[PDB]
Amino acid sequence: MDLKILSLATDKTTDKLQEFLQTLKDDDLASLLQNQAVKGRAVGTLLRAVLKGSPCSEEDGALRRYKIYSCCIQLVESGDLQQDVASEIIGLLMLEVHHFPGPLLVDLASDFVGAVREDRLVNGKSLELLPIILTALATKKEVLACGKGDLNGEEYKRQLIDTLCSVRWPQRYMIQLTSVFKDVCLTPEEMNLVVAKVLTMFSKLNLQEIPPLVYQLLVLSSKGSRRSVLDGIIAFFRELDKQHREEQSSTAPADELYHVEGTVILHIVFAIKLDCELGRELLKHLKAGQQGDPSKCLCPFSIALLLSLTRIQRFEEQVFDLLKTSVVKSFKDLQLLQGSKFLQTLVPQRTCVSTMILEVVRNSVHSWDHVTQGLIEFGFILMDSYGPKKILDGSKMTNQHACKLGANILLETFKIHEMIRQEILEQVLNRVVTRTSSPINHFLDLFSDIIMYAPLILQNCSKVTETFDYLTFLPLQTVQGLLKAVQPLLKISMSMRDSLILVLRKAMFASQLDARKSAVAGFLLLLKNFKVLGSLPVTQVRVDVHSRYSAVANETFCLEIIDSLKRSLGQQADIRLMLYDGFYDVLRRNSQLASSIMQTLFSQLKQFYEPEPDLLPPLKLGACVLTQGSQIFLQEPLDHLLSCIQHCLAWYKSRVVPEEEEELYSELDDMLESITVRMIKNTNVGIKNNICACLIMGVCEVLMEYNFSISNFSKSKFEEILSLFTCYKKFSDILKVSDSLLSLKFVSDLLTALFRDSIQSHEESLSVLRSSGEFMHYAVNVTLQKIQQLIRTGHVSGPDGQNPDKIFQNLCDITRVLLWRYTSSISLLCLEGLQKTFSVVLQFYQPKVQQFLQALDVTVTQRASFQIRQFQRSLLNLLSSEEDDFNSKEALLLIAVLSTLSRLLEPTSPQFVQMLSWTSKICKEYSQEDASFCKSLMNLFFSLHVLYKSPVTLLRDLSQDIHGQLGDIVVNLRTAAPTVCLLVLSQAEKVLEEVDWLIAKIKGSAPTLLIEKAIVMQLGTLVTFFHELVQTALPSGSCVDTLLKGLSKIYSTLTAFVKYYLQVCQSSGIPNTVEKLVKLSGSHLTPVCYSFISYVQNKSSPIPNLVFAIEQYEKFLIQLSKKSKVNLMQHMKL
Repeated sequence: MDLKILSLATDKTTDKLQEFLQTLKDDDLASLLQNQAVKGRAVGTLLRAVLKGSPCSEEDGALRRYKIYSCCIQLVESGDLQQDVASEIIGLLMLEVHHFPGPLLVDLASDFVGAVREDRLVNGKSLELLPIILTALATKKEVLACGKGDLNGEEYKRQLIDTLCSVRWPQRYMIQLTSVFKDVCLTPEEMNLVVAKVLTMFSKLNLQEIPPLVYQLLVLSSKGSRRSVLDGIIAFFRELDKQHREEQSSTAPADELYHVEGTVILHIVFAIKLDCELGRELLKHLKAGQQGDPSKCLCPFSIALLLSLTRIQRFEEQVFDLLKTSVVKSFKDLQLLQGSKFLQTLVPQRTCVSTMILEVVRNSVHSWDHVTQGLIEFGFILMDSYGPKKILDGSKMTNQHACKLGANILLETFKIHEMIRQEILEQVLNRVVTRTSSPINHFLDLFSDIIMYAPLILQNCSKVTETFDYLTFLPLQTVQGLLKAVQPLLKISMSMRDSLILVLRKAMFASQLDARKSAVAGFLLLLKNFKVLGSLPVTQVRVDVHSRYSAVANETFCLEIIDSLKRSLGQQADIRLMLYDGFYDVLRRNSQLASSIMQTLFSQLKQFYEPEPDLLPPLKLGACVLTQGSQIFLQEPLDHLLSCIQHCLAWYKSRVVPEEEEELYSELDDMLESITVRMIKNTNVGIKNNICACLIMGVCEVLMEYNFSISNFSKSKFEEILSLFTCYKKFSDILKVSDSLLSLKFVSDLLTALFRDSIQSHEESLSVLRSSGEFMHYAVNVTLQKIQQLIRTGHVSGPDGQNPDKIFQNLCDITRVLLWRYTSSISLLCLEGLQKTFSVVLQFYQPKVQQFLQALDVTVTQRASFQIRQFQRSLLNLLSSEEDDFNSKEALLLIAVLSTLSRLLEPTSPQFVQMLSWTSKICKEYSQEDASFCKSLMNLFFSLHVLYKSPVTLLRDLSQDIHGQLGDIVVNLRTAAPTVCLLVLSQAEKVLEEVDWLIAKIKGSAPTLLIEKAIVMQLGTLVTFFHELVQTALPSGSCVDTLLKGLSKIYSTLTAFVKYYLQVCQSSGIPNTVEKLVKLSGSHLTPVCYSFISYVQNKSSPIPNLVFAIEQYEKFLIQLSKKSKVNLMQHMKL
């Protein structure tokens, strides 16, 4: 057998070879099976002769090969044969398949697809043939003899694959199956066929098997259809995530799901490394553009992918823009959706990219390192780009929200990942110490939060300590923020504390003022946190007890600082003031310092106080002014020195009651009274005088505060208090804002004492005051004036001035007292002050809103509608009994209180309706001739309304009024003409921006109709609105121009709606909705517009922007009508 085939190969073709074949016909099965079992290399050349013994020139040759090929295949898979034998066989089979005719290849490949149905091959090595078979097929474009011939080599190869995809691939070989398509050239349809079929399997595999498959899928994309490969993987995991996240609302999977996702992400980033198109495609795909997409575009998974893709340099800048710009879009849209009811009806709420990226951080816990570097780096880009800027140098909602998300990413990453903890910190600090005048405050806040989170990590932190060396070189605002935030570390690390002391010790010696001003802030801060235990008889820390570990702090620690600080009292006035403020804060926290601080304050007054009883200028105000070389400065703001000594004394008496102190506090009490009685009695010369004036004004304002808190009882002291105001007012007339020296706690107490407090024995208390009556609204002027100053900055003059809890308290105290007076001219001020209160509480203290409303007596919305009722009732009262000309001022700010409060009302709410409908009532049933009042009532009306239904009812109706009461060439002539004109125009313009966004939204999709018909009804009611105005005469000054701008906008909106249908009807019918209202423009608008422009030129003796708009509007109607269906444009001219 064997040997006799060896001659045929060395003899010649045909006769020798082919004849022996026809002789056998029986078993090439039993022969080949056992011939490899004997020797595999004797079988190795067994084919080469037999294959050249059966060419395609003869059928018995060709139709014979088909049997051999099927036997080789059968053995390779079933047999246990060694891989050298196995791979030698398919080596030959692959290299001899070249010349097989079209009919046979189809049969061979269909035998594979046949195997695919159900087989245990254990070998895909059989499948390695498939690629060579399918390609050899496509080579021949000629019909082949099979069945109905009718088909080229390309089509049988397409239908073969087509079937391979419809048959089920077994779980075992499917990897090898997909690596088979690796070598086979494909059509885009064949690609998307193989791809989308491989995807259908993902949901059927145990999770740990996907990463290798995804790898095997991605190698196909390289030749293939990138977008669909990616979109598939992404879409699969996005959905998978969705389910897991709903399991979270009701660790278990998290290990697997996210570890796999990481590996999968790690796999596709790896591909993007080898093939850039893959990357450029991932970006092209994910890129937002029109905003309907970026909501469905980005998901936590794809974002994590993008962030891990960051590691490949070239893609970094791009990944960040995509994310950066999507964070803004995501927000700015949701910011819009909350603004209009109609948008809510058409568009459902969407998880915003913000909370998505945060979920990436959250999910990053499980083995995603590759994702962190890009994470922290992105968080910074937000804080960098969106941080506050020009506020330091003489809708930012997005700017803020972006910047905060930058911080949140950064904070939360820090919490979750130990390994980057240091780099985050170093990165924050290095900006703080290194960055310009450019405001760093947002960075200090994060620094504060990181520390506050776990002070234990950074207790050592030389990187914090090393920061202190720049303490003098940094702006005071920074140094305070740095120190304040760094506190929890100081209480822990001794070496950091001692190092700060040593730094501050010599900071005090800096010639530069600002340097010393910092050094002081530092020591003052130290004193707040540090005790001694000394030689003695919020729980600060004892610096003294460890003497082996502290080379700096001793028992002298507290006094050592006070002495160091004493020297600043002889320095610039600006510093002394800062030291006065500090002394009080410090005294309150440290009891032992009472003597040392008081001593210092005492001996300071001694310089400015004339001891000789009754030399009528009881304080020497000449020494408060220094003059060097043509310039007169005030040093030592005496009025604060007094306030400080006042608040300390008040404290010492108040608090410490558990000797040389009692002699101090008596002698100062003596001095204050002495000053009390004796006190009631441009160009350099005058520049000094003006200072002294408001010095006294303060001094009196301080003595007022003191003599009150001295005793709240006697008529005799209130007689002085009035006389002290009589001195203050005296100079105040002779000539003032934040200058109130009254501590806010006092401004609270006395306003609560004056109005609410009667039940106390003395009516003479009130009367000595009420009867002056200028003092009455002066005391209401300080409060109203400090609340205002409280919205300019966050601070307030005196003690507990920056304490946000003490401020909130004082706000609650003051508010309900102003409410008592307004339920019952001073009563006007109370409202004005009452107004500023609410506005502050809401835009600063917002989370405390619930607390706030309680002090005044769904539950939050309850308190709101309760207060609203009381106000809306006294507005109605002002109107119902209104006498001729009454108040444009009280009616104005009474509405302001309502508008402020109405923002607390839930947009759904039963209570919200009470406010909206009530407002709608005042609009119909009233009018008045002061423009101030209507614009407010309208804004409030609109404000509430647009959260109910689209305004296009009010709009169309409001125009019918102005249109009727003006022109054609309840609000009256003086009302609606200049004012209520501009409002409906502005309001409608916004309603157009809405439509514009809707219109652009639908275009971007490449439930839809439900919106389109709402867009029509929206635009339809709006055309009716403008027609009223375009008819009517309006004052030529402004409203003319505003109506023009508003008009050209509709034409741009309609044009946008038009070229949208130019797009949508390329894939087409333009239903009655569209049509009917298209010519409703060319009837009610177009002609009426042309007539309005002539009104302007005939009266008068921007403009071109209206015509171009109408022209372009028609230019695309001409293109629309022609290229789609209807002659409507020809019906617009009729």
